[PDB]
Amino acid sequence: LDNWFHVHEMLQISTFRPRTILSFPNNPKSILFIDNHSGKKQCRISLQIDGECLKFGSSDHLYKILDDIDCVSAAIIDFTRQADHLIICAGDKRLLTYKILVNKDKLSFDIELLHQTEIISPIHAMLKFKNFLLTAMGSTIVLYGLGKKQLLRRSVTQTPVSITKIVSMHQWNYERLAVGDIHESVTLFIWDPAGNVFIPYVDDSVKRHVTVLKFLDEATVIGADRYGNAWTLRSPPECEKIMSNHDPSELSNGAIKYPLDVITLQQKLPNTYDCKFKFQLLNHFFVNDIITDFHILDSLSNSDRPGCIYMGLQGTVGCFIPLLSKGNVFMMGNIENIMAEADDTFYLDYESRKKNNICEGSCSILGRDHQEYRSYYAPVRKVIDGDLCENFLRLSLNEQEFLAKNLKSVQVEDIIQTINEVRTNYM
Amino acid sequence: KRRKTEKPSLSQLKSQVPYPQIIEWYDCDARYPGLLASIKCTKNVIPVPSHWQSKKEYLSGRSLLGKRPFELPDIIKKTNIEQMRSTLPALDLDYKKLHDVFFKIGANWKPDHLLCFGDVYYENRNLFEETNWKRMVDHKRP
Amino acid sequence: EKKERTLSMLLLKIKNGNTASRRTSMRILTDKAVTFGPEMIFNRLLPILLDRSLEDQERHLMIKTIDRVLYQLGDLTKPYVHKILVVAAPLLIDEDPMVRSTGQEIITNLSTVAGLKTILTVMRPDIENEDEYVRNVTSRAAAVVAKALGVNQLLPFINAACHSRKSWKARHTGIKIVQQIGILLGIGVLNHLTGLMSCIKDCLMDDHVPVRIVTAHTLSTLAENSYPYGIEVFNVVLEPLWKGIRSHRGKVLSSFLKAVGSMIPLMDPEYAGYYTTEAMRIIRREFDSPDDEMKKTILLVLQKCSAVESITPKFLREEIAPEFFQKFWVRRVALDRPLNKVVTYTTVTLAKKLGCSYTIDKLLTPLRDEAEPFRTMAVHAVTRTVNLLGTADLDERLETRLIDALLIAFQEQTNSDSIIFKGFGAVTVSLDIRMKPFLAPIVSTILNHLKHKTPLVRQHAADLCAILIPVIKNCHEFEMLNKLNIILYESLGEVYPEVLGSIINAMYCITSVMDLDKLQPPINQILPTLTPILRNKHRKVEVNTIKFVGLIGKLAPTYAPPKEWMRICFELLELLKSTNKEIRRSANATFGFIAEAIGPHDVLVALLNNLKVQERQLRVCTAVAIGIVAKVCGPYNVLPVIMNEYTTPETNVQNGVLKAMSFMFEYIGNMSKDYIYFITPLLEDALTDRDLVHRQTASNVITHLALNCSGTGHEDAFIHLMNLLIPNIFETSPHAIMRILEGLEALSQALGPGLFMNYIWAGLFHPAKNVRKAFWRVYNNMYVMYQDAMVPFYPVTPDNNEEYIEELDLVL
Amino acid sequence: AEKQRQLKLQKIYKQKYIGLGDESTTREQWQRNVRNDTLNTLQGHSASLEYVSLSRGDLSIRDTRIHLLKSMSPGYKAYLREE
Amino acid sequence: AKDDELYLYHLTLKKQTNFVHSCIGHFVDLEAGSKREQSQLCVATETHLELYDTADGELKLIAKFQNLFATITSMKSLDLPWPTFLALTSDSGNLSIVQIIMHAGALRLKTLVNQPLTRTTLRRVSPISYMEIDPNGRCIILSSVEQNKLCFLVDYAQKLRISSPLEIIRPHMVTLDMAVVDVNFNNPCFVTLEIDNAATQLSVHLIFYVLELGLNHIVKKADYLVNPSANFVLSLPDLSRYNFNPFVVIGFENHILVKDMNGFFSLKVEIPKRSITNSRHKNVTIISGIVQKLKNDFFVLLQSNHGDLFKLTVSPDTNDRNRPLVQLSYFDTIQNSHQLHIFKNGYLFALSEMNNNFLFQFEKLGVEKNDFSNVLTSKDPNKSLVFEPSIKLQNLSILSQQ
Amino acid sequence: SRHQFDLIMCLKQPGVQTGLLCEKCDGKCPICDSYVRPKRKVRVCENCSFGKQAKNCIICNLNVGVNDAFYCWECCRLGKDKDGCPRILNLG
RNA sequence: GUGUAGUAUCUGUUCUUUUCAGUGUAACAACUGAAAUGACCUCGAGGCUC
RNA sequence: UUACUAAGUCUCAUGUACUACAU
Repeated sequence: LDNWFHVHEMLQISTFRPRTILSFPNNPKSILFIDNHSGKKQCRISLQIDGECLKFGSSDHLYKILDDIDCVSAAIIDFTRQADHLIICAGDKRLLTYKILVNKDKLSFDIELLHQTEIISPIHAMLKFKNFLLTAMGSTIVLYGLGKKQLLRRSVTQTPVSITKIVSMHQWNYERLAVGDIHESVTLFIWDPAGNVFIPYVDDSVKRHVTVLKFLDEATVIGADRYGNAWTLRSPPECEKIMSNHDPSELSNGAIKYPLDVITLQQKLPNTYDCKFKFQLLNHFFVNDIITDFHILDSLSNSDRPGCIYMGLQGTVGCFIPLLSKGNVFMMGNIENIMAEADDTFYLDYESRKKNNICEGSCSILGRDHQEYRSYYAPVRKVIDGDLCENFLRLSLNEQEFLAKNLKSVQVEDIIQTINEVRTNYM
Repeated sequence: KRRKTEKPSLSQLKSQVPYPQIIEWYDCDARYPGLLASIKCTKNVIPVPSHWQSKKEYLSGRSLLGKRPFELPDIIKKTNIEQMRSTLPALDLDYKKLHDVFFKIGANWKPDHLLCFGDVYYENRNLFEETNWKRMVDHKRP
Repeated sequence: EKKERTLSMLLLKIKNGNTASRRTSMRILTDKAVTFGPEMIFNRLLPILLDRSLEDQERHLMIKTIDRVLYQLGDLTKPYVHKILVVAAPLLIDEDPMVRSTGQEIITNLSTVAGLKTILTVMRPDIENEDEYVRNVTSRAAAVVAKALGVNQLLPFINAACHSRKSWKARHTGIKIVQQIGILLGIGVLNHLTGLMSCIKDCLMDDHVPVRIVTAHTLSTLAENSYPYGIEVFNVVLEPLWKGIRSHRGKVLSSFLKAVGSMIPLMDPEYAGYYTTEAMRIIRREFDSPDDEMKKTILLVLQKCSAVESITPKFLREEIAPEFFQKFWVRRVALDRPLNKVVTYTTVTLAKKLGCSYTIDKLLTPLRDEAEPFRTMAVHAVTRTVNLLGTADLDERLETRLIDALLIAFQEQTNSDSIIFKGFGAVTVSLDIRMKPFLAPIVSTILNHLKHKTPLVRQHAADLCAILIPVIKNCHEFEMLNKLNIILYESLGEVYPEVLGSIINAMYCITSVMDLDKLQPPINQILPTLTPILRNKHRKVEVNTIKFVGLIGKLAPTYAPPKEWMRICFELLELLKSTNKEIRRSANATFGFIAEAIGPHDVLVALLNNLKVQERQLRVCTAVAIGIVAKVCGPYNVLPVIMNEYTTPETNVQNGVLKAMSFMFEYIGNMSKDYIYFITPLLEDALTDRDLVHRQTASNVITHLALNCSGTGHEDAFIHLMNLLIPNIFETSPHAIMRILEGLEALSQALGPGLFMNYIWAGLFHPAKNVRKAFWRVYNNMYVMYQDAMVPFYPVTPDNNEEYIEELDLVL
Repeated sequence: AEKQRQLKLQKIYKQKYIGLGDESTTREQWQRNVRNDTLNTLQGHSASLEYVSLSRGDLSIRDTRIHLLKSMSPGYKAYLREE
Repeated sequence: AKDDELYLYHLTLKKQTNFVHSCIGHFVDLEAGSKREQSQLCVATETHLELYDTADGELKLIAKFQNLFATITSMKSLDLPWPTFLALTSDSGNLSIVQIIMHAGALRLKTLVNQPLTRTTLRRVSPISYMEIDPNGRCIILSSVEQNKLCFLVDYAQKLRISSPLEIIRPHMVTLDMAVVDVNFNNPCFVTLEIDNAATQLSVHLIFYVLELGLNHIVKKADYLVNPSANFVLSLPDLSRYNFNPFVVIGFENHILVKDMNGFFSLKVEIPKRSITNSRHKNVTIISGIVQKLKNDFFVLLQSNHGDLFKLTVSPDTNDRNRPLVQLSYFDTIQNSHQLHIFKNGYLFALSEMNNNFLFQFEKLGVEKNDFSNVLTSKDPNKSLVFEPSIKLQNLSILSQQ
Repeated sequence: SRHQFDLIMCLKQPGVQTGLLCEKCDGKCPICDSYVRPKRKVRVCENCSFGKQAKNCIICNLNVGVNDAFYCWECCRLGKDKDGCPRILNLG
């Protein structure tokens, strides 16, 4: 319960501080690493597949050095199914294209510089769109194709006025996008072929600073905050009906019939409702770390319930498991409610026995309530925190049986059963 | 005096604004108009309800005279206490019945209207007609 | 500088006047004492508090003023040292602890004002006071001056001025000041323990017996202050303390025993046995004390030795049990209150070490004796031993002897001896399952004590029966139930309220132990008989009757006609807000079972009909009854009928509904989460209503509802509820404004700041000078509850403000 | 009476919690509170502090922390200018 | 209709690894019937908390304690004249003094007294984020980054007793780097660097405070204005052999100062610099100082942003007079470490804010004060020494890494 | 207080001491005067304790209290629990 | 089924020195100060009028 | 085919509730 992992890795300090990590779409797991130099701008690229790394060409070195290239952001792309290119964005504001080679029983990685392209923005975020590079300028989203001697702008989409910069963004099956901001929050776009443009169809409710963002689904989005909020949003069914029943080409121009309220919100509140829909908050949570990477895994160690696991910056990995049925979240919710004020229950018992004849923060060891701490920035909505219910396992049998008496429901033993059920069955 | 006459024109203020149509004539006397335009015109902010500058204490409404006293949510109206106790100008009930109405029958139940992110209720407004409206856009089709 | 005299009148302004107007005088005098004259200032400040008219608060104010003057006039306080030393000395020896504390504080302030040399030159020549009271006052003054000006700062001067051989006065005053300093400091004698013992050891072998007694008293005080650990310095005089136990005579041996009594528990485990064996030659031999100063000292020393872990229980039973039982365990102290307390405490402390059975089979005579005076102390000691040890060490013959002694003491209770009444319950609890074979003895005892028809006798009998009711009636007999119930309901009209309350408590205990119709009094008869008893205005009588009516409907919820239960509930509904909280708790404890037995619909309809009657002086309690009747199955049985009572057009009724909704929500923390949605269409017409009252109380609903439902995920409903509130922010009046503020603050927790912010922001500044003043209230409360929570939500951009923050745009 | 108490509680809450906009507050006074609280939380959470350290690229993290502390005072801009 | 209402179950699989706080006390006595040894350490990251022992010269997991569900903003152990239990301050403002106990078959963390302070949030008024305890354990002090400072007087009895808080409130003075000076039981004295919040110019001024046990309040003693470049303060224990007058070490960016309480002695010693000075070169600073004293020899270790680990010793300068001198030198350095501890054993625990916490035993102890070559003195405050870093790692020896 | 307006509070940093309330005022959360689900015992600054005034009811300021005052769960979440020292200085 | 003091709320009614300047107000409102007298022209409006 | 807004202040009367206070 404490570890749940093993870490496979004089004084040793490397001058190169790592930057990002990449993986090829076609190869199921082949992981390419990109670092930086602290000093004169310099980079290295180290590819590993299967057990340990790779050699570079016939050279002894297992890594590649790139002089004068620094990487603000980088992503790998395959323009054709048989060719693999790498993408660097220099702080010089220059877009650098590369080519990856696997030698295969001579096996080695061979990187090859292709083109040079000047960029207006720093390019904080980019990803793979179909056949294309989908990149975000500071203001605007450019979709680059593959040209020769350099890469070309296939399409450009001007952002709504609200978006200053794009920290991160993600796609859903090439049809949809969710675009994040520094200041403002996620805004979802749809690619319209023959319109050659992404159309925003939904805004977000509040201001949230989004570091990393993913899709669980078509209609829902995961996002984290610079300040440590882990949230998930969902497009309203009023919007899902419209986009399910209509083609994207009619959104920007053409006839789409919106209920009376939406338009009245357009003339009444043009600033908020400019995107004509709003994300109803679906899940909200606070993890005191800053989440670096979300990943949605269809199964965790063959488990049925697909989870989403995140690694935080200060370091952590945690998961959000969707609970099937209800009485799962009913029992879990009741256990969390128990452990929440459990310190207060101990204090009131210890108080009554003093009336007939241990401080208040005894069981929590600290004054913070659970709902208060986990609420913090914004109240947790549907998320029940299992990290609390896990503390019920360590308490002595006297304390546990003292707590579970508040329930007409099952005994402490079945409680512990349901608690320990999550790590076993759900992953 | 001089500060009151020092004020820039509201149209001079519009240019600083990405969404100029929200700014209004009274924003000229905003002590910090360039700032207040940025805040008021910021993305998700919801402008102050306009019943200020009226002295009517926010409800003089003639429409308030004609508002219905109340209507039970139909799920609760199923409980039949409406007939058991006459509120308009004893009824033994079952615990299982009432409990199931709130939980078994009414767990998924939610009020039909509610309101949205920036919905603000002005005096003359009445939600009920808009509820029958939204429900009607639903039922009736060409 | 005559205006300083008017400053004394300003001191009256500090005494007679307002709190701020009084503190302003001190704040001004703090910056003016240096320019007022030390002589006249002292001559006007000291007699002001020296007069007997210095009240408690007046004394505190005068002490604070003198402390401020000393802090301002530091060197100027030197010439006035002869004044305060003559004034603060008696006040430090006052009776009340507050007076002595104020005197010690004043002495410490005067000492810290000047230097230690001034205090030395002041307290040194004051030893010429031949009066014992004056000498003790001077010694206490020197001790207080040393406790604040540094113990080692005055230690060498005192040791050099007291180590001489002038006369017995200085030799006694040295030990007196040492003991006073050790008592005033307390636990701060650890480092200065040996430093003081080095100067106090000169009296352990002193020639004069008075100096030896003073040294012994000082050593005992130091050992008590530095106890229990740290007996290293005690070894410096441990040898004389262990030797002179059987060496001195009269006062010397008494002082030696008094010091050894404190030094024994602080001693180690090895030398403790030797010290006890050396002191027993003069302790056990002189156990019979001609006076009280020797007897109390010997009792305290025996208690301290029993507390020590050195002398095991075997040595106590061998050499301590027979002497303690012969010279101490007897009825020879049937009238000495101090002795009756000391011997009882020593016996209770030693019983845990020597075994309860060793004394339970040896104290069954003092209680059964005809002497009620010593019998009271014997019963008190027996009850203390039974409560300390319990019931393990209880022999069959010993248990029989104890039962016989207790019965004889209870029967021969010629006086008002509550010791036997308190010990009977303890003995019955110690009996446990053995009380069943001893049933008829206690049964006949209670019958003879109940049928006596004496007021105090009947009260004591009812108390003892209620104490030992669950032990006897719950023994699975089914034979004494009728004999108890026939006599219980007999004396139902006792004029004495205490006897009536005792009878009610006994009947409640019987109904808790007995069942229906196992109880002797019929339910259909006890109910109508107890009905008018609840109408009485007696505090204890009504408090017992409420619990009796509640327990009547415990196992058997029926035993009644529905009309009778409804009438009882309507009568008890007015007592749900009594002055005594016990009655308020008992009413709620009984009404729950009453409503569970009667029925949900009937009780709900009765409470709803009762809303219009009983105008708003006690009406709200009825609402609490609605909220108290909706706690057995939750608020899903009360709420629908409430909503109809809101459908009623009457204003006052709608108000009572909304408030009843507030309270029923604050009483349920986790329940309202499922009920929130059914509320919002009701608050729809509430918050929209024209009446500032309905808007007020509806906001009060949103307070509790939002606080306890926050974080459940209903924010979308909370968003609605707020959207109706925002327009009410500008509403004036104190009640409306504070209810709405609290409501919005509750919404801050359920929504989170971000949206609640968004409103506050778009209204945050504004030109209107009114709108601004209004919203900055909400933003003040928001800034109070949340700050970091609002940090991400500030709508601040580089074009919005000049400096902005360069670090918010950083992306990695 | 009631409003008059709200004035005193305004003085007390303003004393404890520093900046609380009362009625008229200059944008310089209030924005300073904004900057101070934002920096306060950036340096206050070891999390966001670790974050700004890397994204800024400083040699040590306490450089970023004490940077924010220094950045709280207005004159620190001119101070950087004088380096 | 099916309610979407996604129900997520949060789990922390691996717990936050950036260790922000540490304490040196001896908490639990385990596996030994009677043993008392000061060698042990408890380290905390916000929520997560861990307790390590060494005693072998190699660090050991003891127990990973239950999740506290708060943000621990400071943690410091306290030692009173007994089992050493750690004082812990976090969000909620509560000062929570906790003792690690052995309950049932595991080690559980018991709380003794939690004192309500400020409100529940991470705040500037909140008297947290700066905390230290009297090295004799007589009093604990919390402060705020800006508004106010509170100091409790801690007393032990049959039950622990926390004295009423001692308040000092300076409205516009932003506090940074609380450092408490040890005392002989004379009086507790703590030192801070106050930067004024509202001013026309940037002014960073050190301030001394002596809490008076006699008058029971904190007293502002010496307010010394230093350049805005100031970084941190460290406490020089005595200087009893040389000439109550505490001396502090103020780390600046490109040089070090030490200052007297009475302002008699202010010594500037320029901090040396690397040979390479690769690319962007800051004026640097020293992030973490620490003090150690044995056999009349007390040296302090102060590490720069580059990780360069330095020492200071004091010399009387027998030629002139008996007066303090300040002598820098060079060590094995290390990677940047947030905080440093030293056991009574020769083991030096380096807690790195960067990645990994690792423990040492020092043998060479560094160069002797006699060498004028590589050592700098307070003789001439204006001087510069360039040095090439040493990867040979002579002075310090890594024992355990985490 | 929540109801009577002219009542003034203390609002200092609370000490270790616990405020007392009389049996007459028993059960009220000293801020909101609520009877429901109390949580944490009130703590007052040392300046409100000292001598005889320590024994007074922190609510009604007159009677001598036996019982300790607790904050409710609504004030403990609203944070008014930690606001400062509750006491009523003026009788009202 | 009464009297003393006092309050709130409808409705009816009506438009207070023509102007200037200041305070005030979101702008009003409101408040604070003073005062033109005479001549002429076109359809209450208007005057680089005297 | 009419593209949706009127009462306010003062004065002197009428309409209706109410609050302390006394038989």
